[PDB]
Amino acid sequence: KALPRLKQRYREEIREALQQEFNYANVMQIPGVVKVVVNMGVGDAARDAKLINGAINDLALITGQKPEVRRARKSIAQFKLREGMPIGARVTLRGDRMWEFLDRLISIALPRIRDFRGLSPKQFDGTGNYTFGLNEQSMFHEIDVDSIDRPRGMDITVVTTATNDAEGRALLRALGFPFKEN
RNA sequence: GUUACGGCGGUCCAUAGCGGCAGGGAAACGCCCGGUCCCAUCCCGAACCCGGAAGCUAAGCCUGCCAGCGCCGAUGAUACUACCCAUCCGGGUGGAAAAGUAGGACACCGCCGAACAC
Ligand SMILES: [Mg+2]
Ligand SMILES: [Mg+2]
Ligand SMILES: [Mg+2]
Ligand SMILES: [Mg+2]
Ligand SMILES: [Mg+2]
Ligand SMILES: [Mg+2]
Ligand SMILES: [Mg+2]
Ligand SMILES: [Mg+2]
Ligand SMILES: [Mg+2]
Ligand SMILES: [Mg+2]
Ligand SMILES: [Mg+2]
Repeated sequence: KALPRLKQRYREEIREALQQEFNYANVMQIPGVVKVVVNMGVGDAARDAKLINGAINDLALITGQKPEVRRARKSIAQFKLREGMPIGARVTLRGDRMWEFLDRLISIALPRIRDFRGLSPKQFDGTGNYTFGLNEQSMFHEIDVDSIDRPRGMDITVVTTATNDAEGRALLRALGFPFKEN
C-alpha cells in the first residue's frame, strides 16, 4: 500500500528509457541496484575504543539499523594493529530501505554538499560499480551538529547489476546523480 | 518409444576441466513478487524461511559447435636396473621407465520422476 518513489520510477520510466536507449533483446537485461554499503573503519580503536561507539551511534541514528564492527582481519605491526581489535563498523541496507535511504541522501546531502562539484564517470571500474568516501558526517539532517564531538567518517555506497560500465553510467545518470561535464 | 526436462547414482573421477560461440521456457529450473503468522541476520527476508505465481530466461543450468588452453597417449629410442661376467676397463639375458613425438579428445552409463506419441 506504501512503496518508494524510486521503486516506481524504476518500474515505469527508468526501465523503459534504458530499454529504448540500448535495445535490449529481453526486458530484464536492465541492471538493477543490488546493495548500498555503509561501513567505516577509523583505525583509532587500536588506542581507544570510545570513538567507535560514537561512530556507531551516528550510523544507528542515520539508519536506525545496528552497525557491526570487525576485528583486525590480519595483524600489522607497522599499523600497530593485532588481529581481534575492532576497527571496521558496518551497516547495510536492502530493498525499500535501500531506496528510502537513497532518496533521502539525494534530496538532502547532495544539495547540502559544501562546494559540491559533481561526481565523475571515471571512478567506475568498467563493470558497473560506484564507491568513494564521505568528506564529513555532519552533512546529514537527522544527525545533530551540536552533539558531534570529533568529525569522523561515514560511507553509504551504491552498486549495480550492470555487466559493464556503460549501462551502469546510463542508469545511474538516469537516476540523476551529478556527473561532471567533460 | 521420443524429448532441447529434475532429482539421486557410478567411474584406478579431467578422453570427463577450463575458454569462446549459438540456442531453451509446454511442463519442470532458475531468477522473481512481499514479509501478519515459523524462522534468521553477531545489520539487513543479502543466507536461510515463509506466502504467491505478475514477469523473464539476461545471469546460472542444459544441450550443440569450435582444439585456445588444460588433458590421455602410442611404437621406437634413451635413462634405469635384477642376475653373470671378463686380470679395472662394459658387455650377455631379464625387467623398462620419465620427458618428447604421431595422435585421441569438447564424457559414458544406471534408477526413478515430468511434456509429445502408443
Ligand atoms: Mg551490476
Ligand atoms: Mg509456462
Ligand atoms: Mg526481500
Ligand atoms: Mg543467457
Ligand atoms: Mg545467468
Ligand atoms: Mg596434463
Ligand atoms: Mg579437457
Ligand atoms: Mg610400448
Ligand atoms: Mg657373478
Ligand atoms: Mg677391466
Ligand atoms: Mg610414457
